[PDB]
Amino acid sequence: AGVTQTPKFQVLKTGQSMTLQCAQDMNHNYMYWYRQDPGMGLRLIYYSASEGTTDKGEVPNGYNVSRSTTEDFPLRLLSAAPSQTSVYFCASSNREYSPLHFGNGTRLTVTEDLNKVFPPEVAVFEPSEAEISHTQKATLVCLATGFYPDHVELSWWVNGKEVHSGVCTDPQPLKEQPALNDSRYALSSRLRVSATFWQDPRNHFRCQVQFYGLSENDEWTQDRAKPVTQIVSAEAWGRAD
Amino acid sequence: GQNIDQPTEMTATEGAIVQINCTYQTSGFNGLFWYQQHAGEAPTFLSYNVLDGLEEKGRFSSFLSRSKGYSYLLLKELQMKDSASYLCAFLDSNYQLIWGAGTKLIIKPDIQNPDPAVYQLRDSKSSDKSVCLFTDFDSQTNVSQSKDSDVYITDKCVLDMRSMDFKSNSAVAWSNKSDFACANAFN
Amino acid sequence: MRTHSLRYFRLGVSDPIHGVPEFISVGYVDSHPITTYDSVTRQKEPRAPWMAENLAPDHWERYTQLLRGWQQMFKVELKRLQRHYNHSGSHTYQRMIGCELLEDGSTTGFLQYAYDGQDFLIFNKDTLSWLAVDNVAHTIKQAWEANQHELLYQKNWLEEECIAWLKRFLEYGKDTLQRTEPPLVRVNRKETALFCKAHGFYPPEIYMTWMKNGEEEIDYGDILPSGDGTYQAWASIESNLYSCHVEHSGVHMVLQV
Amino acid sequence: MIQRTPKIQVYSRHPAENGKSNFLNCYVSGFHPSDIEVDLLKNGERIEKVEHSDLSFSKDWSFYLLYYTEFTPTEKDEYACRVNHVTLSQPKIVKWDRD
Ligand SMILES: *Cc1cccc(C(=O)O)c1
Repeated sequence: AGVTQTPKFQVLKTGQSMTLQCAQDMNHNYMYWYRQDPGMGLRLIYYSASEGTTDKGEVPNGYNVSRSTTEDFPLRLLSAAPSQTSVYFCASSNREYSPLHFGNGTRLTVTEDLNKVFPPEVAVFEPSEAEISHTQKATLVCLATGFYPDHVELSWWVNGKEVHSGVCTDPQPLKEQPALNDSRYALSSRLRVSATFWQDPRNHFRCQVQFYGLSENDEWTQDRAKPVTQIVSAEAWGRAD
Repeated sequence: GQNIDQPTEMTATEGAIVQINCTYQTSGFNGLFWYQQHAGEAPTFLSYNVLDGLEEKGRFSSFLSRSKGYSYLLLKELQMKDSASYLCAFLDSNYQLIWGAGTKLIIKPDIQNPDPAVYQLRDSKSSDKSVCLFTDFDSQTNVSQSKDSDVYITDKCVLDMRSMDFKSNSAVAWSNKSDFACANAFN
Repeated sequence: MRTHSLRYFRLGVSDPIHGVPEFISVGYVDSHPITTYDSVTRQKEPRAPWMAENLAPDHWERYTQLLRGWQQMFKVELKRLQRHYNHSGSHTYQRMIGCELLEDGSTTGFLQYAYDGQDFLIFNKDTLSWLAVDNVAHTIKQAWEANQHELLYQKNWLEEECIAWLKRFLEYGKDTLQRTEPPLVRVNRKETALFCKAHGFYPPEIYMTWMKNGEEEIDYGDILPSGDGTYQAWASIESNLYSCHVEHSGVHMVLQV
Repeated sequence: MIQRTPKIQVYSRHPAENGKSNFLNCYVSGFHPSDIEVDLLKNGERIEKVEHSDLSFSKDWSFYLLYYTEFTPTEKDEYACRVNHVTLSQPKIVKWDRD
């Protein structure tokens, strides 16, 4: 059950067209589209009180919706503009006064050209011997650099299984050139384990970055490889010394 | 229904109590909502209050004063997973949903045994490339931002080594400059 | 001033004949229609010019969207109620909601539903509970009583919002709603019957009786709308000396014969 | 299903005066279900120039409304109200009387 919103990430060239999907199996009459921008909070784009009707929120300009069915409420960008760079949340509610259920959001970036899109380069930095000797713990660091847009998922994999314990990732990718509005991004993460676990040469450490970029139907005529959605990883074996 | 205020940010200690206030002004009211939003996640419903009074549900409590145009969300026995933005919203006479800007709640881990230290880690293919780690510091400690734009510095990050009941603060820095030393890189 | 009331009525009809709306909503302050929405127009429109003059296009745009939502809900409620009963063919669902502001300052509020024109659910906003005529109603009441947030919402709406709307609409329509048009009253003989007849009166509450020698078996003509905002009514009989008595907005009148 | 047959009352807005422009009222009340057809008749003829209030509902869930037309009563002329409803095998007619 719940609200299913797709896709989770999306890059667009200025002037390109885009439709975000949103479905709910809860027979909710009300469905909503919000954008969330730093400092502003939640801004309603469009809502629908029931199938057969739709109505403007506060910022409908540049957007379109349909409510053909109770289940579906697509949001259309007719002509992507830089100003539509945002996080979109679909939502449903049973009544006008009943609580909202949200979709998991769409991170959307609109760029002047898709030649500004680059996948991450990823590196693992092995724990400091001084950390190990002083604390009996070993902090690995992962760095993802030179990526655009800031559409990434960073996971750690230990003997081929994802770990959550011992992991801290920056909430926000950081701009490499804060001045530039097309600035590529960097993201750090740490995995801390015991010194004996790092020292065991049977253990395998992989930092994994899922990048969201171009699709196979995107035109691409540049020298460098098409910056498609892809995983870039870096890894280290445990070392007794 | 016109205005709604809640503080930008609040910081409290793991184990303790925190009260996020929300003031609203409106001629017309069909209830006040609190939602929780985790970083990179969707908001989810916590509470609805429409009459004067207090509602509790596990560790969370929501209070409303109609005459003062005032709600609070109260979080008890704070866990690290309570780090999230808390969104206060209210319905006007026409059921317009009016959203506050949100309050970011930071849960400070109770670091009994500080051991503040800056370490240097080598890249795992090239030697050249090097990050600095500032780890194991007090939860009161503040990581100031770069003053060199060729030097990057992350925010403070809490990791939890669960199977060991151990939490630690961490900040990372890096640069391409050869004149870069991990020493004097966080002051 | 005197007691006033805001009421909203909803009517839905399953598989309705051609022309006939699936759904109608109308609002009243006292006897005066103020607002209308249906399934054929799909628009909330004023029914009094002092509503249309004091409420901007965005009020009507917004309640249009709300009354589309409510139309959809009502259709679904009604199909559910029919299957619970194993009813086929055209059937009726009605709702009445509203509030009263009395002479004293005290308020009332009420919400009930009817199925095929019979009492089905009546809300008690003080005990925050629902009375059910039968067991199909009980089932629905239980689901509704399980949702405390909604019960509290309704109580608030009846006691606070509804009254707030009533006060705003009375102000807008005060020249109509708080006027008094005393009755023109006359006596006509017939068959040997006397007829005390009153017309041109507002508000509609009037008392009419007959008395021999100032001592009190009478036909009453109902209080009917005259079509211009006023009302009319009569009382009749078949001793010696008789007199017709009329009381209206705190004024007594007497016609001797 | 309990059905309630409409009560049908016919009268003038003002006291009737031959050759004075009055209004002719037919009030249909206390009926269920909602589906109702109402004509006003001049000498058995359907009057085209006939306004009606929109439908209305009672506390007891029965419906009511008012059909009217501008008219000018005469000695010879005869006015009535023709209602069809599901409780009626044949349309019911109630004639106006002046008095
Ligand atoms: C326009 C309006 C407002 C409130 C309730 C209703 C209804 O019950 O239909 C209608």
